[PDB]
Amino acid sequence: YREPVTRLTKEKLEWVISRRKERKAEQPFGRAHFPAGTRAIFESCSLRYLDENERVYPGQRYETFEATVLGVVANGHNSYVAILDMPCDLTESRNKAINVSWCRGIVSRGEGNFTWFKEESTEYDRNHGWNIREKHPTVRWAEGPRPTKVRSLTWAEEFDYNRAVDPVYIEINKHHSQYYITDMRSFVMFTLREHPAYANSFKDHLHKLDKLVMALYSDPTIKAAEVKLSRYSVSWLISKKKFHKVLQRLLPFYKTSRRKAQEEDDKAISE
Amino acid sequence: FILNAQVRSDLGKGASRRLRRNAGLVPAVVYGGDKEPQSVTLELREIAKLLENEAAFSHVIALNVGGAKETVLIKALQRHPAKGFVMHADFLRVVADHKLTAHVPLHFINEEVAVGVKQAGGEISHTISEVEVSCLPKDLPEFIEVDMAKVELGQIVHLSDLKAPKGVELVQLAHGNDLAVANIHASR
Amino acid sequence: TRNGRDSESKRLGVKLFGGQAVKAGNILVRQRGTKFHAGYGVGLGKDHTLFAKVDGVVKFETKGAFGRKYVSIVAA
Amino acid sequence: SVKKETRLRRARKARLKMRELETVRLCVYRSSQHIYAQVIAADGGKVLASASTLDKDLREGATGNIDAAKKVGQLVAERAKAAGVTQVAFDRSGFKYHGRVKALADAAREGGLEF
Amino acid sequence: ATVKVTLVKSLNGRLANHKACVKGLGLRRINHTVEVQDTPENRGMINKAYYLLRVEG
Amino acid sequence: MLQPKRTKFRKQMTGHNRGLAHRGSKVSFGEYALKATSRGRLTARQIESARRALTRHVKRGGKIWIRVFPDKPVTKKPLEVRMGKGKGGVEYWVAQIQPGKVLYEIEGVSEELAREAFALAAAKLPLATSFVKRT
RNA sequence: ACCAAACCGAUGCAAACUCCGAAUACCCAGAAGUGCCGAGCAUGGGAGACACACGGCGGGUGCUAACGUCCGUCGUGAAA
RNA sequence: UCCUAAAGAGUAACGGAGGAGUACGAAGGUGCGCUCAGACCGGUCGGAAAUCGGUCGCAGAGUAUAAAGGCAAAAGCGCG
RNA sequence: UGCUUGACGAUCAUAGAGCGUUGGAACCACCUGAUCCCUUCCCGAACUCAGAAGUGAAACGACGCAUCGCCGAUGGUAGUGUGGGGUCUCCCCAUGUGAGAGUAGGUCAUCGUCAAGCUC
Ligand SMILES: [Mg+2]
Ligand SMILES: [Mg+2]
Ligand SMILES: [Mg+2]
Ligand SMILES: [Mg+2]
Ligand SMILES: [Mg+2]
Ligand SMILES: [Mg+2]
Ligand SMILES: [Mg+2]
Ligand SMILES: [Mg+2]
Ligand SMILES: [Mg+2]
Ligand SMILES: [Mg+2]
Repeated sequence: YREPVTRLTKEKLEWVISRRKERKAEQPFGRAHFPAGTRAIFESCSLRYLDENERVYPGQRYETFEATVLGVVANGHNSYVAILDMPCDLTESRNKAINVSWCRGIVSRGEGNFTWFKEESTEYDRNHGWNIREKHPTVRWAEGPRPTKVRSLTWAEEFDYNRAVDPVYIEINKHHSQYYITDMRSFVMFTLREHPAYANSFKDHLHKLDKLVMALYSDPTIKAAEVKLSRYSVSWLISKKKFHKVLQRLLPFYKTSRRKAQEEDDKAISE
Repeated sequence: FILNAQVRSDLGKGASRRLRRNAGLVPAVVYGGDKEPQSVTLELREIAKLLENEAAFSHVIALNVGGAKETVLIKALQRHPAKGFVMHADFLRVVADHKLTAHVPLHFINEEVAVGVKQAGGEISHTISEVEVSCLPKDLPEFIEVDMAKVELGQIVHLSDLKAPKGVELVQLAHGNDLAVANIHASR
Repeated sequence: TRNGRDSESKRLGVKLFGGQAVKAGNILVRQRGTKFHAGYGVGLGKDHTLFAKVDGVVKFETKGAFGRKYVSIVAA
Repeated sequence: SVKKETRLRRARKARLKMRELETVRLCVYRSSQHIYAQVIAADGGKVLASASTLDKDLREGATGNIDAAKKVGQLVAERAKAAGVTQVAFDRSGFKYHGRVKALADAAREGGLEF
Repeated sequence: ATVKVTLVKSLNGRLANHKACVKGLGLRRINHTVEVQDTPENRGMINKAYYLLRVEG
Repeated sequence: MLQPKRTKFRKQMTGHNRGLAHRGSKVSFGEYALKATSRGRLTARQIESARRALTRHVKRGGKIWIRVFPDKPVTKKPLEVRMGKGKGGVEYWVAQIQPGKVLYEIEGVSEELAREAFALAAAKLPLATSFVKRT
């Protein structure tokens, strides 16, 4: 006997060790083992199948069924569900979605690595595309001369935003080697999912998007790039190369454990 | 040592060049520890007197941007090479407790009567000047006194010879080097 | 003593930049000593000539150690 | 050390050629006491099946023998076939393919799994 | 809204690019006023040919 | 006169002399210096003529630094030779000077003795040179 | 009492030197309008040309001389 | 082969600098194993240096052949 | 919902170099003699084999400590597309773009899958 070195309580340590060993034993497969076309057996829940007194796989409580997987999608930070070709799902869903933890075995593996199933695009996805963002500067024209350069409001907002003959807005283009950004969070979210340089890198990693955006705000380069064009919003006019350099420099330091994020989500929804 | 400034809410090359010929101003920045950098305009005449002052470089200078007052130290001077005149300053804020590296001139106060001068051939060459410094702003070394009245002919003065008084360190001595300061040799 | 005798300009360079669509056996880069290394779906033939093997879009990404340039083609 | 980075230097040739070929890799890690074995997908960073001696059903104090490695190579094939994994490549991980590594490889073939 | 441009310079000594930008805007000769939709790519040619045009609003 | 002991190549292009002198415009060793406020180039004999003028007006001590070193060889075809039969041989070496460049430095002398010595030095050069102090 | 590798510090210069590095120029994809009503491509009939000159911006040679000579890129004349 | 050649190709001069009109039956193919140059200390006739041991190295060596571009999956070295 | 450790990876100096205390619970080499395979341009250290009679430091393993290296702002400057000028081998103006170097300072990195140990 040696005293375990842990900050957790004794009973909590027992529970953690027991759950870890049970997860390793009862659930020996993950998202890795399911390329497209892979035939796998899945142990469904008590619904639609009978409880069995005689069980063959480790910790099998229900009957299994053999089927083929099209891919895998993520229903959580560390939780993944496999998409099958059978359409029932005990509902009107076009394809079933079952947690990969329910898998008990695989008979044949499809070619290639595990395939991320491409769910059908929703109108929300089309409306919230990367290119749907505002493209060029939109400045107000309250005084006489027509604006030709993009400038901050510079306290014109503070003393006069209610009295005006009309709030004429003129669209002014920017230099081709710059980005115009209205929402930093949305721009950095659509980026790292659709940009080519950052497209397929983060399938395995989870990034702290909010912390990354706050750090990007704290970076004095983007601070210099800030331009105030409206009263209650801040837009950025930053060179493409500078933005990409800053993003590449800051990004790898803002990764977090998927398991910890999943546990935080579980404790949040449970409470 | 006192100086008033402005905001300079206009950046770039043409905007920076128009200030020098039209208004005779000089841009600048105020970057520090706990605050963001702030661009600043200044008058060439006002900077000229401070530059003409001897110990103005190694001294805390109050800066009046608007009504805002701040203790500002100068540790940079961009200067036009061809004609010769001050360009944008790039001076630094002074926090009450910070290491605050800067540059300090030398004087070589006592060289009228020296051993190598009066006894042997008399020549004194000041190899280095504007020695760096690293000390808190609570005590400002305006200058460092060097005495060469006892150094004989053929001897040289290292950085370790002269002393940095009252809690002042030398970055060059923190490095693995000890530079010569002055020499006494024979005239050709 | 006398020095003329120039060479005939082998027509090197890089074709099919990183926003293109490539066929099975297109020539990507005419190179001279591996300025760019073999990415995912390129071959690096006899004279270090990068050529595609599958269809996709050229990438031009820097990967791995030594700061080497890799020319990969992405099926997108 | 001197040995560790030398064997890593030796292994990386085949370990990178298999990555280019996009083949499921059967890695191995020999020790002075007991041998491991892993099956890794065609991305270099994802393990599909793995049989080792330190499980709670094979540690008996006799590990570190050619006979012990035969059992590991036998019991890795059943877990590989449980994942439906065939058409794999054998990465010796810089170890000279003469002894216990060869026995593990032969037991992998005897276990139904084929390269 | 729209913006009217007026050609106030000749096209007979200019580059092959600005001479194409003016034609793309749709101007045929000097003192010729046309209405163009003030799109981000229509006013981009006005920037290239700013010295040939009188943007009178 | 001053020239490299050995050179990687024998002849060089004509080139151009654009821009100011941002490096070399600060006095480093001496206390007084003679910087050039006009663009041009020195031919490696003007440097010697100015050096011998500065080193004979003091005649007591001080120290002299030659900041500019000629390293650009220039060609010159001989007379009665038609153009286009190769490239001429190297006759002399040239230093390229652009505004702000410091040419000479002096220390250990009076603030006015050096001023009237650099007056002698400037008369031997084709450039309009000003007098600057250490800072 | 000369000289002197090596190392440290300060300080300058290279078309055939780079720890770096633009602006422009180039390619590919998506769009509104314009194109004198077509701008592109391919197959055929007919050709003419293959001594070029000067101006601006970048270079080689020349003496960063020549309305000098050879190039890259635009304009004019040639042919207004 | 480099520059001139102006950060896609190309681009002239009786413009600046260099080489080729071959070699290998292993100097090719495969499997398995190993580091280079250079500095210092010690070690008998060698001595700044030959062959040997150790450390510091972190490719500043080497490429069959001129220069340019690459070579720790070494494209360099040895054995069947 | 912890700590330790092995394997393969994401990314390649903000991930590196250098400076202590340490790990017995599996590995990590070391070791008995090299008998049985295998090995030495000669060597049981490289390589291999029967483990653990021994060993926890040299060795490595992570785990402390910001001198060096690396990263690097803002601002200005150099340069430059378009148009017009001057004292036109060079520079200026309007507009757009805009380096390199230097300049407060962070860091003993941040993550993915499998496997094992500590409590039971
Ligand atoms: Mg090898
Ligand atoms: Mg015409
Ligand atoms: Mg160059
Ligand atoms: Mg002809
Ligand atoms: Mg002809
Ligand atoms: Mg002519
Ligand atoms: Mg004719
Ligand atoms: Mg070219
Ligand atoms: Mg070009
Ligand atoms: Mg060879």
